[PDB]
Amino acid sequence: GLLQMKLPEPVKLQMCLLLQYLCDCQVRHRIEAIVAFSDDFVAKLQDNQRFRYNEVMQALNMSAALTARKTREFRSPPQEQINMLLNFKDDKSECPCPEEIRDQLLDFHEDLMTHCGISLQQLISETMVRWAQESVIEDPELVRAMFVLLHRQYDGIGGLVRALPKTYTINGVSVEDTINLLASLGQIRSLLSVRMGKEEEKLMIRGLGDIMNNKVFYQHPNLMRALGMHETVMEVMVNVLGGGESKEITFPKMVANCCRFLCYFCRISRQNQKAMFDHLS
Amino acid sequence: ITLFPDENKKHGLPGIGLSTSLRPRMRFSSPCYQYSPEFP
Amino acid sequence: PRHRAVNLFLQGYEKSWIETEEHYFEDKLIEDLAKPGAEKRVDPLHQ
Repeated sequence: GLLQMKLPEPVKLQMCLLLQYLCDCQVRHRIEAIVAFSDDFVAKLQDNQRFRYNEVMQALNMSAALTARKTREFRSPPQEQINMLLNFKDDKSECPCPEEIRDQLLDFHEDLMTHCGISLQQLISETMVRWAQESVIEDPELVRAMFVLLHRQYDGIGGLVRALPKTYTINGVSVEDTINLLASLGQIRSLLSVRMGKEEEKLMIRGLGDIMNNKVFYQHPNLMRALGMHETVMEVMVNVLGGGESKEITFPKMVANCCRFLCYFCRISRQNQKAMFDHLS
Repeated sequence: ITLFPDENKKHGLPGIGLSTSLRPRMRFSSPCYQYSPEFP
Repeated sequence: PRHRAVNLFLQGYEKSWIETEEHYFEDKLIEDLAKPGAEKRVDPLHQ
């Protein structure tokens, strides 16, 4: 009955944060389910597509249709292949050869919609509208939190479209390496908040060295960019050299280390170069 | 891990279920000062 | 590889099956937000 009691503004703000955390955990569980079904479905699709490409290759006669299928399977880049295999969102819109997987994916999408908004959300919305109708609210931060929570209840799709770009799947072999990478990234982010000094620059240099030494940086540039600490390194850069732009530049060793890290990040992958181009100005 | 714990549309209590996502390891140094002091 | 394939499928599933649904709730949401409610004072939408 804590929601139903006559709460003051700070208390209701804290429980708004609590409900927001519950929504975040629910979204995380949804992403976990999506990852599981994605694994299974992509395994089936990959084996079936390789089998059908081999079957097409077995054709004795090569013609315009055969070269069309050759471009269909081999020539197209993997992302284009995925988009092509998923073009069947509409009813019978140039679907690929399999259809059992079409039915399975449609069923999964239906149950995902059912799990999303399309009984916690109704309770949260009812409590929020009740509190809003009770009386005029004076705290702008409370009102902002109230309405962002209400909007996230009414639109669960926004969480998916804002979280799937940041989701990633790592192999079970490199779990410890991923954990070490995340720990180093957390240390860098934590040191970003505090004021700058010599001990701080030594810690950042050590963290960046561990980042270089970690093998995950080489293997998964896509995950590297998805975590996106090139932005954090740029933030450290601007923090260090904001005064130095006017005069009296500090931490030459760290600015050199940041330059080397950014150059290496650009050199590992092509898309990382495009990602870093935006800060050219 | 699946989305609905049961064949029914019952969602289940939020925050209760198997979670596999990578998370920072909890560690508290007993009071080098690497971590925060431990608590019961 | 398997991890690359599943990552590509995650991104494709987003851009195809998650970014295209358009459920209409704006009218109902505005109505319930502008409803004065029981007790005047300022409505939630006016707030």
